[PDB]
Amino acid sequence: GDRVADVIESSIGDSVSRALTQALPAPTGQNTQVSSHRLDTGEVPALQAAEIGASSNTSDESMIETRCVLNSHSTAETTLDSFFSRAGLVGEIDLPLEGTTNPNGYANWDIDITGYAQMRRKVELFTYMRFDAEFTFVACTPTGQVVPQLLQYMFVPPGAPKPESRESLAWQTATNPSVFVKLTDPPAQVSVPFMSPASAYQWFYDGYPTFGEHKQEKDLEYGACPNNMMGTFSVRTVGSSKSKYPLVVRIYMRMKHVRAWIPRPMRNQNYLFKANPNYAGNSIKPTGTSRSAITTL
Amino acid sequence: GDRVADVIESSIGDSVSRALTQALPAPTGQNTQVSSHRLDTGEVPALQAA
Amino acid sequence: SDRVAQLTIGNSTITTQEAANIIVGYGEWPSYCSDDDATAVDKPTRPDVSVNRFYTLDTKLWEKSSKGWYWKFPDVLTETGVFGQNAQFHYLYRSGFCIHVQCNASKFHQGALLVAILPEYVIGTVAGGTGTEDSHPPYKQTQPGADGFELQHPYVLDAGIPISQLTVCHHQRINLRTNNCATIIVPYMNTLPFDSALNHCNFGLLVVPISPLDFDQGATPVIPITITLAPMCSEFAGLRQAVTQ
Amino acid sequence: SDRVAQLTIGNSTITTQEAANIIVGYGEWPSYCSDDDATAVDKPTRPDVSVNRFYTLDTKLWEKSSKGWYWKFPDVLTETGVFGQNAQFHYLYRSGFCIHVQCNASKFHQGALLVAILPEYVIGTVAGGTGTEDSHPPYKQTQPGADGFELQHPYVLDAGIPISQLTVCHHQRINLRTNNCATIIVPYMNTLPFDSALNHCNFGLLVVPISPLDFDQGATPVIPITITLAPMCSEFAGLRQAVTQ
Amino acid sequence: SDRVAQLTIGNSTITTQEAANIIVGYGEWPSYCSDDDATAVDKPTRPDVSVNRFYTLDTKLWEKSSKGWYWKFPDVLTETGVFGQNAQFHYLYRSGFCIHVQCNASKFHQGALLVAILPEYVIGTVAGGTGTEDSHPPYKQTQPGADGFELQHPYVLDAGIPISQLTVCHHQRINLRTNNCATIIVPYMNTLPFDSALNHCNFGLLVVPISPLDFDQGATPVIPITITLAPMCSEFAGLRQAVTQ
Ligand SMILES: CCCCCCCCCCCCC/C=C/[C@H](O)[C@H](N)CO
Repeated sequence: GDRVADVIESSIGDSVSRALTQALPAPTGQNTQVSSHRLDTGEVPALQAAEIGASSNTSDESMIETRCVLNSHSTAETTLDSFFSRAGLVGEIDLPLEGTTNPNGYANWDIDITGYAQMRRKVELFTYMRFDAEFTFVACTPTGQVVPQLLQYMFVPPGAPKPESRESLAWQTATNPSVFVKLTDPPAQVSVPFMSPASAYQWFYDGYPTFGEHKQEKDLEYGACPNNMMGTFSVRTVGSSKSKYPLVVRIYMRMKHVRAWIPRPMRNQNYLFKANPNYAGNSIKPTGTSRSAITTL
Repeated sequence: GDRVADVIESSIGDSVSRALTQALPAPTGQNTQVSSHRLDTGEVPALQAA
Repeated sequence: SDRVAQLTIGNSTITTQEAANIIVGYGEWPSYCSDDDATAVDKPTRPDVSVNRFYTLDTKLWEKSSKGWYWKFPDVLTETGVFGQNAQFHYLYRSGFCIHVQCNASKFHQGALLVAILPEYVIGTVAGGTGTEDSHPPYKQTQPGADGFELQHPYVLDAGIPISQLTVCHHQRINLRTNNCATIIVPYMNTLPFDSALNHCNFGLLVVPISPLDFDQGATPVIPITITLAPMCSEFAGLRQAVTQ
Repeated sequence: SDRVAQLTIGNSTITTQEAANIIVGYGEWPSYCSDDDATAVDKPTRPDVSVNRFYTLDTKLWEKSSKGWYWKFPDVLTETGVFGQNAQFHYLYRSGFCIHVQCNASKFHQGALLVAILPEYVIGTVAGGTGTEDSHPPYKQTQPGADGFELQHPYVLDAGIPISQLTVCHHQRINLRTNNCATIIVPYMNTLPFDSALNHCNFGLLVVPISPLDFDQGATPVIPITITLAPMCSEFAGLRQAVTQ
Repeated sequence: SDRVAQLTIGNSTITTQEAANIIVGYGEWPSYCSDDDATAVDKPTRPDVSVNRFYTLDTKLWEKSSKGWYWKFPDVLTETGVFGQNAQFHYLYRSGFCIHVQCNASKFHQGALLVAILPEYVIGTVAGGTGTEDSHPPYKQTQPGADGFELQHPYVLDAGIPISQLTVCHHQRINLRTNNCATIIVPYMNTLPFDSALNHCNFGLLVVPISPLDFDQGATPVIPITITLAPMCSEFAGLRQAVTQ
């Protein structure tokens, strides 16, 4: 039991989060109210102190004579579902016959949705995002031709054996999930849960995963979060022999049940690499367009 | 009739003159009252802003 | 009533006569880890006054040709006082912070600094300039400590992201004709309830001049910027030998 | 609470951080014409926001050798905006005003301006100097417009009346070590409920330095005076073609 | 609310815009002599407004090489006005005081003065320097009047007692960057209810610069110190011819 007064009157162990703000409903845009003229002293709503770090609480009712406007413009299309529940390209797998890419008939793809700029810049608006997903696989020939071929889409989680071939033993999918499809069918579409050991994925990780000295050898590890390495996507031509059709598998991901935290500045520079916020330092481009002078247009 | 809110909540047509002052009777000069010494802060009636 | 502030935590006290206000980050004050959010079962140590107190790191000089500086948290306190021993002796760490930046100048001085908190401030590099080399930052740039590091390209924050949208995070300004202190209170921000203090840095602290310092020849040309910061609601768990990195 | 003011009328807004107060003229706020005081039977147009708004005329320079300037109302707005079209298209006119004069200087500048409203400011002349000629002022001196006119003999206000007794009308001071704005609110003052805006000017606006401007060599020598004014409770009646004079 | 003060007593009035506060000495306001404390049986005269009013003595200059000045009470008012006639015509005297010291300077001036009230400020001398001579101060050093006297050794206050412990009496500071007036209200302090004003001085008034005055070449180098003081609750008893000493 607690006897001394500094321990009885202590705020240690206050687990309850003390919040200043509260979320209120805003199904529509705020309505404008009627305003008249103001000719007094002391009350000066146009003057702010931006050094506070807050934003201006000035409205148009206090800057001009306004009318009543009953707004019925909905804020429903700015939600995170409506902004992210839109399938976009996150992956592309090529299965050729001759060449170097994948000449054996199988292809493993380390899952990362940071290889296509248009979906990456949408997620990197936040640093933490938690969601369930819906992946869709659009398979076709280079020319776009639909051909009579069977494939197997195996999810290889981390730790499970990756297939070293088409005739491999990992393809028996006794415990790993798999999808068999013909190219003549609609694209395969499966729903995936939130599968992180953490409470949210994170597109930016300011740190190293491992302890120890950090020399130039193990500097690749900077930024790598194992909580986002969700495993491997594998694909093959179901068969003991060589296929006759070249193939491409394109992967489209749609988020659902989205939560996000901590918005960030948006990428203005061209991406260069996967899971690396590097940029071209010689060819730094300004965020927008330029002028000849500041007094013109 | 008036329907929109900017017209209902309007001060247009306010013909009544809004006066700040009021004329009071002064048949005599103002009397002088007794005063004593003042040795405080804050209350400084000699200082003006002309 | 709002330009004066006294910040007392521990055995430490800051005065300011020319303040703006206090920024409480994301409208959350720092707190302790609840039993629902917790997963580790060891009892954490909660040293109230020996680690939750104001620490003063160093002093950067605001010159005309300045570009900016960043500091990474909690790397700034991993070699300092009792905090940087509990953090080395333990494996897990949880804390908020009160950051407080100081820059004094006269009434004949002009300039502005953006003082901002960027979570998970991952550091990119110029990639050889051409963008072909997949270069990486060394350890003395991602965890630079109390000395901080000088921004090479502060327009993109050395991460390809514009400085102009950085007010979407926490921030204050130090406008020398209005204020000389900038006080931000940051809660613990991570996907996990605890994490390592030596491997992972939760956020960065940027100090960038948007408007450049200017004065006429005769005034005090040394305008220092001093970083002063206090942990809040600190918690440590998982005790073993002291390792530094 | 009294040095700060925001004046909002129409689509216009003035801020001031270094004010004195607002002078409400003769303790009467502007009003509309009652049915008892009215004689004309036509319905007047009352355009609320398109004419009752702040208009900015021009900028006079306060030099060392200044003497003063005057502006005549409503002649200043008979070629400007929607007011100066309703006033030309109509025959009758009624309005108050909010005048607002701006002069900014440093804390190392000194000087004072008397900013006063003189009703029926009839302009006399030197009469040849000897007083024998019965000279008269031209039209570009009695109705000088937004450009205003420079006083020749501001001791007598070019009317034979002393400047020293001019505080019996409305006035403020602009003392540069105390204030930089002067706000006067004037009602409609005439023997009639309406009158012509082009033929008759209700009052004048004098800006005279009583104390001369002084500064040491190195300070900003251009100290502008800017006139900014808003009609109030405007009313127009008797519509015909647009005539300018 | 606390930096502004108006002190009205009699036909006299002081304004200050840059004050600290008023010091009421030993938490006792001045009072009149009770019938229990009184021993003399004659009726005392209590002239309310002709002696209880602010008197202005003279003006000392604060130079760089200053050391300090002292004034002895009531010797400062024994040749001045109606007080210094009632005090000469009578034998007994009782009063409090309100002392008020004035020193104006700019915001580019720095310095501090200790303004203190030392009861029974007996004046010692250097004793020949060697301490063998039992020298004594002349009359123009123990009762120097309104002109005051310049301290030779202000460290020991020319009495062998340290200046540093002088805040144990009444005091204010005049810090030129904070205040320009110092107001102390002193009651009658003596072992007796009345006493002679010409033979006995109740207290002294020290004005010593602890921090020296400094300014750069171009500013006003004449920084005057002006003593201004008002009796309070004055009382005189025992009437005979006017003797000056
Ligand atoms: C036939 C079954 C196939 C199912 C495959 C679904 C894979 C599930 C992974 C979805 C989660 C992706 C989250 C990725 C995060 C980022 O790429 C990492 N932070 C890497 O930068």
